[PDB]
Amino acid sequence: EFSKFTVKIKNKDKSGNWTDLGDLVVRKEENGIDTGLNAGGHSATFFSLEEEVVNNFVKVMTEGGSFKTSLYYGYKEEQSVINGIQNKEIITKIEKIDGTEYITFSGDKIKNSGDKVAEYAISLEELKKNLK
Amino acid sequence: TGKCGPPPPIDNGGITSFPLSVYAPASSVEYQCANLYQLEGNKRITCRNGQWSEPPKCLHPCVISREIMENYNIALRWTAKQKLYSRTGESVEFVCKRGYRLSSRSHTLRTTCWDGKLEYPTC
Repeated sequence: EFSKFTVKIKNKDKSGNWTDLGDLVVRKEENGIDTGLNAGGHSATFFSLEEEVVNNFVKVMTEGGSFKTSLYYGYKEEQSVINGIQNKEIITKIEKIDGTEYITFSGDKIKNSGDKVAEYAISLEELKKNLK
Repeated sequence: TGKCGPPPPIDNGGITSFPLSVYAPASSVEYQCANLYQLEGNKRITCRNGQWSEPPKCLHPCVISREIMENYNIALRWTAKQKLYSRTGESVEFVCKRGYRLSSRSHTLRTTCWDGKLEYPTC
């Protein structure tokens, strides 16, 4: 019934380097979108958003810009991961990495460091492929 | 003075090196946890005054098994994987199987593994 697709994703690691993280599943819902992160023994909502912002998202996720999340969780070292946080903006920039061009976005800050947010990238071609 | 003997053992872990029978003050060794265990604490202990600094700890993972997903009437929301091994600090999220609905006892479907204990929702 609903448009589903999944895509691959990376986070910069403990030394600020990029690294295969796992899968980002992206599911269309009656109320907007839920994205889920499959990454080892972690498979749980990564973040989600409301119908209002879908359109924006679809653009942002294929040309950068920003959009507000209904719920943002992120991934295992982020502060936001266990409880979730609301209305977290998310700014995507297009940035080249190795031979390929990627959508990148900062995640939440990290426990228990100071000023060390997380970062993610997703292949612009896998995104453009799916969100046309 | 003030040399240490072998580094202490830790449940579900090991050192990365071969144990000397004696260490010089200020020497380090380093611990690794078993496959799915999460090391908590500094990984590297240091010898001083005849004593080893505090060792780390290996946090247990949680086995999400087909059997238990049955009893609770649930299934993994994001993978088709029928079983899952989750490391402390890792979130899992379920759904009900077609037919059941979320028991009054549960309010959320998204849990996190903490040190071998993971709170399942009931459907």
